[PDB]
Amino acid sequence: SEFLLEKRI
Amino acid sequence: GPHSLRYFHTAVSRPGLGKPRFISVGYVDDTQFVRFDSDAENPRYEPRVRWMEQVEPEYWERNTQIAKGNEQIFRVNLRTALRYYNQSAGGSHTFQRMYGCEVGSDWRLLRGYEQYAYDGCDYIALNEDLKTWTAADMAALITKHKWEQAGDAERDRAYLEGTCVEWLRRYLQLGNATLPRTDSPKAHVTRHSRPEDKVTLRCWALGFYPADITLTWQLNGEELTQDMELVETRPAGDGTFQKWASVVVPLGKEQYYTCHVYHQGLPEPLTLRWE
Amino acid sequence: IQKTPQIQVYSRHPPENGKPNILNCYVTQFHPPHIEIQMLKNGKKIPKVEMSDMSFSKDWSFYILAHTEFTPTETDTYACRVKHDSMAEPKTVYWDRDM
Repeated sequence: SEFLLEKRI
Repeated sequence: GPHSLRYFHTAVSRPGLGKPRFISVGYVDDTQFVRFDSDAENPRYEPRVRWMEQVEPEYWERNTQIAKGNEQIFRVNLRTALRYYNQSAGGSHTFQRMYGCEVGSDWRLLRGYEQYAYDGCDYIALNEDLKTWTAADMAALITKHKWEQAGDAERDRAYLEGTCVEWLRRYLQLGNATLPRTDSPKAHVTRHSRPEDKVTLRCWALGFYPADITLTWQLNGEELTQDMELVETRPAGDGTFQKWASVVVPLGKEQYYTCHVYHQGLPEPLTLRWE
Repeated sequence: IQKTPQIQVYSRHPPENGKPNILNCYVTQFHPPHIEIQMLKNGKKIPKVEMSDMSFSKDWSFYILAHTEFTPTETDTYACRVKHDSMAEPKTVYWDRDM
């Protein structure tokens, strides 16, 4: 399973 | 033996034509196992192999809502990239992002990944220690800092070192009776009567895995110094691969040229020749 | 920053003339993702061409593998046309059983 990105560039 | 779990995100902006198109796709080794593509009715995470059909239905609901999240998050990385590179809407820019675990001859992370590309060029890259960053230019430098001060690699590190490796072990089990095992190349040499007093000896290799192979032609035992056509290793589709190498030689002199296959699945390096 | 498609048409199993098989079309090293891939037969399209989902490699270069069931007879020529914004001239690779 994937995960939910918690960083944005 | 060594394996991996790798997911590839791709977002493309398309102004005038509505919102950006997001596409996630999973891969156990080189075999693809899942997908998500916003170009859809009511998009959702779907399998891409008969083996993924056996997982708990809670699995899909999770990855559907997670990917919808990331999709919405990649719309933000795109409009933010516009502000940084001082670009402008109207145009099409795309984001790529490969993240995932790599395991060796044991169930323990060998290398982890988390890297972004913008318009066909590296942008940012979690380094091998999983707590430092690499930026390609000065725009990505502004991201590196945001991530460094916050400590945002703590979340990737935690997924990659953990959850990621557990799930590769899960998927290599589920799909153990299908996923390509290391397989040895089957090799032969055809010849093709090429215009003007010289035949084309082509050398083949078929039904192997992994894709990493070496084909070479030698004249009289030593390195070649004419030329040879060499097409890149290519997917058969059944999970194995295909490459050929072809040198052009004069009629009658075909016995002095030997093809040379080199593959991990061959215990001894192969040497072929016409007939 | 645009990059150009690299087409490669080939059979999956050794093409014995008369026996069912699978034709492949392998467009690589291109950018951006937006591409059309239609496989052909004497000029007219094949109605069920299955395509691989938009993925890429280590160096970021995109990848698609379109495929379809075909039976290679005496002649009836097969092919792969490819539309892209990397080139306003659609490249047309034809199939060759020797390659």
